[PDB]
Amino acid sequence: KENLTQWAYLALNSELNIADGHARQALSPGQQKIVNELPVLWAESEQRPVQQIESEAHQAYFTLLGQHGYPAEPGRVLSCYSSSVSMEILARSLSASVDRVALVHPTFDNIADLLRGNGLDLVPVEEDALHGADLSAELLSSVGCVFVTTPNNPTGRVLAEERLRRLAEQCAEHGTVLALDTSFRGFDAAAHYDHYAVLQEAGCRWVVIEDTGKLWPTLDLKAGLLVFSEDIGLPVEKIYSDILLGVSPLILALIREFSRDAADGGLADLHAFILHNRSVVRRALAGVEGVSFPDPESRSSVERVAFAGRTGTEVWEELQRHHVFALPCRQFHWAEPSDGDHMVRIALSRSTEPLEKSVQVLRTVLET
Amino acid sequence: KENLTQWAYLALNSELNIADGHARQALSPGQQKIVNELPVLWAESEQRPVQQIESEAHQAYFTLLGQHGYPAEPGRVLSCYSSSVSMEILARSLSASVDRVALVHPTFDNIADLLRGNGLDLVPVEEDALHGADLSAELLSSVGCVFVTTPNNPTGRVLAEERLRRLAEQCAEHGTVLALDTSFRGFDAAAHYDHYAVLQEAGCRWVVIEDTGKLWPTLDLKAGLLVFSEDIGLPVEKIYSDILLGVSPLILALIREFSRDAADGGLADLHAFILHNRSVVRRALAGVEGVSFPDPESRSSVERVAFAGRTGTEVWEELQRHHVFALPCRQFHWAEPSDGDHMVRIALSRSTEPLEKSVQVLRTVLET
Ligand SMILES: Cc1ncc(COP(=O)(O)O)c(/C=N/[C@@H](CCCNC(=N)N)C(=O)O)c1O
Ligand SMILES: Cc1ncc(COP(=O)(O)O)c(/C=N/[C@@H](CCCNC(=N)N)C(=O)O)c1O
Repeated sequence: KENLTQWAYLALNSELNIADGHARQALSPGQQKIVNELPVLWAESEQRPVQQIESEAHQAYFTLLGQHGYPAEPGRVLSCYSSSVSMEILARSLSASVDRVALVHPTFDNIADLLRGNGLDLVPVEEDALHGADLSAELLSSVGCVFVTTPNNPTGRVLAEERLRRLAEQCAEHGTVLALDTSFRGFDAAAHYDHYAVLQEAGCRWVVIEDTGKLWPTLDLKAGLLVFSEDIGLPVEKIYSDILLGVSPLILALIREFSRDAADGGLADLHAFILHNRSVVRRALAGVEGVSFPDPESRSSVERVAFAGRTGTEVWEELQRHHVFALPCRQFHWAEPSDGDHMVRIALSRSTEPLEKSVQVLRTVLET
Repeated sequence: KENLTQWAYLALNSELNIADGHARQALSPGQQKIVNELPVLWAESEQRPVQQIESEAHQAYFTLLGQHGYPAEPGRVLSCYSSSVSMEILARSLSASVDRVALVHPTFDNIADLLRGNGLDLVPVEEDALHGADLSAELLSSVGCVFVTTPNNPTGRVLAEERLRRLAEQCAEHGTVLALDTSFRGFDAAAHYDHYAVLQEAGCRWVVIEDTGKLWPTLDLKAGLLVFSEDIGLPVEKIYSDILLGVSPLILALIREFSRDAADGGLADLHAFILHNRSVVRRALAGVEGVSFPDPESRSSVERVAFAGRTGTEVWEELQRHHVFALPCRQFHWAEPSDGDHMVRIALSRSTEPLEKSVQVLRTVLET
C-alpha cells in the first residue's frame, strides 16, 4: 500500500470502516427531507440554467462558513468533481512556472503525491514553525508556492487569522503563490473568519480549494471549489476546461439545499455530533497505557491516537483480524514517514454505534 | 476561444444549446421512473457495500454493449468521475515512459490537450490510414502508444473488428500501448463486438476508457471506466489512487438502472431517437445550396455539417446572433485546424423541438 487511499480501499466494504474521512453517518431528519425531494430537485436541475443553480450553491456554502468576500463573479469559482481534481489542476498548473513548493508537513498525502507526480519538489514546513513564527526569507525566495491545509488533516490545526495575514503578506513580497486547502473548513469555527478578506487585502497571488465532501453524508456527491486571485498567472482556467465542462447541476442543487439546512441549525448539530464521537473514542482509550491524543483541541472529523510501545502499522495489522479498518499515520508524514510510526487515524464521520464497536476492539488490541 | 470546451461554455445557459455532446433531451418515461425512486436508490446506496453496486453497474453496462469478456475481477475496471479524468490519469501515466503518441485525427480536442499538457508529443493518424491499412514500422517504432477514439468524435467512424485485431497485433509486436476511447460505443451497434476479447487474444499492452455519460440525460451523473491490461506497465493504478477513492454509490446505482432500462428496449429507443434527430437536421437543410454531410453513415449523437461557401466560424457567429450555439469544427483537427475550417458540429442529444428550431434558424441563415 503506497498511499493512505490504498490503505482506505481495504475498509470501504466493511461495517467497521473507520478509515477514510468521508461523512458516512446517518442523514439527519432535515437531510432526509432533502433526499426525499430529489425527484423535484432533478426537475429543477433539468429546467433552470446551471449558472443560477451554481451561483446559489456557492452563495449558500461560502456565507454558511463566513467567507463573505469570496469572488462571486461568474468564472472565479471553478466547480470540480472533487477537491482532488481541483488539486490536480493546480499542481499541473504550477508545474509550468514553479519548481519547488513549501508544504505543511504532515498533511493528507495525496496533496504531496499529486504535487510530486506533476514534477514539483517539496520543502516541508513543520506546524510549529508554520504558525508560531514567520518563514525564512531563504525559504520564500527558493519556492514558487506556499501551500497550507487549514484545518489541517490529520492534526486539525487551524491557521489563525493574524498568521494568515502575515503569511499572505510575506508571499506578496516575493510574488509567491499562497495556496490553501480548506476541505475541513466547516468543522471548526476557528476557520470561519473571512479568508478571502485577508487574502484580497494582502494582495498576494492566492488559490483556495474548498470542498463540500467531508461535511455531510451525501454518498460522495460533492464539489471541489477552486478559487483564484485575478493575478494568479497560473493556467488553472485552461487546464480546468481541458478536464471538465462543469459539474452536475443536481450536485450543485444538493450542495445549496444541504448548506441551507446547515444554516438552519444543521451545522451546530454536526459540531455536536462530531464532539460526541470524539468523546466516545477518548473515553474508551485515554486510560490505556501508552495512549495519548496529540490533537487535544481538534474539532475535525478525524482523530489521531498515539501508543508508546508498538508501531501504527502493527496496530493496523492486529485490528484487521477483527475486521476493523483505520489508517496508519506514517504516510501523513510525507517528508519523514517515521514521524507517524506510533499513531493511527480514526474516522468520526460515522454513526456512533459502529464507532464504539471499533474502539472497543481497539482497546483490546492495545491491552494485548 | 482556447479549445472546444470553452466554445461550449457559451451555450450552457441558453435554450438553443446544440453545442456540447452531453445528453440533454427529456427523460424517457422508463427513465423518469428511475428518477422518481432516487430516495429508494439513496437508501440502497447507504446500506450496501459499494463493491456490490459497482460490480452490478459494470456488469450491466458492459453486457449491454456486447463487451462480455471485460475483466470483472475487482480493481481491473477503475471508475472515475468522468472520461476526462480517466484521460488525465492515462496521459500522466504515459509521460513516465512515453515521449510520442500516435492519435487519430480528427478527434475530440481535450484528448490531444490532455496529452500535450502532460508532456507528450503527438503524431496524427488520418482516418483512412488508420482503418484501411497497416500503420508503418517507421511510425510504430517512433511512438510508445497508439490512441484511437472509436466510435470517433466528430465523425462517428467505428474501427471494425478485423482492423482492431490487426492493430492490436501490430502493437504487440512492437511493445506499444494500444489505448481506446469508447465513450460513444452505445450509439452504434457496429462497436458492440467484444473489444476485450480481441485485445486479450492479441496480448498487446492495452487500456480502454469507457464512458456512461454521453448516452442518457443523467444531468452529468456519470462515470468514466478505465480498463487496463494486467501487463499495462503504466502507473495508472497509482495515479488513480492519488486522485480518488471511488465514485458515488448512488451514481453507480443510477448507471445500473439506466443500463437495465437500456437493455429492456431503451437502447433501441435511443438509436431511433438519434436517427430521427439526425433526419431532422438533414431534411431541414435539404434544398440549401452548398451544404453537405461529411459523415453520411454516422450514428453518433453529434453531426457534422459542411459548407462550400462559408467557414464554420462565420456560420457559428451568425447563429450566435440568433441565440443558437453550435461548435466550429477547426479544433477537432488538432494537428491541422484548417482541415475543419468549413464545418460546424451539431449536438443531437436534445429534445427534438429545440433542435428543430435551431436548424430552421440555420436554414434561414444559409439562405441569406
Ligand atoms: C485536506 C484534504 N484535501 C483534499 C482531500 C480529497 O478529498 P476528495 O476525496 O477528493 O473528496 C482530502 C481527503 N481526505 C480523505 C481522503 C479520502 C479520499 N482519498 C483521495 N481523494 N485520494 C481522508 O483523509 O480520509 C483532504 O483531507
Ligand atoms: C471521445 C470523448 N472522450 C472523452 C470525453 C470527455 O467526456 P466528459 O466531458 O469528461 O464527460 C468526450 C466528451 N465530449 C463532449 C463534451 C466535452 C466536454 N468537455 C470536457 N470534458 N473538457 C463533446 O464532444 O462535446 C469525448 O467526446
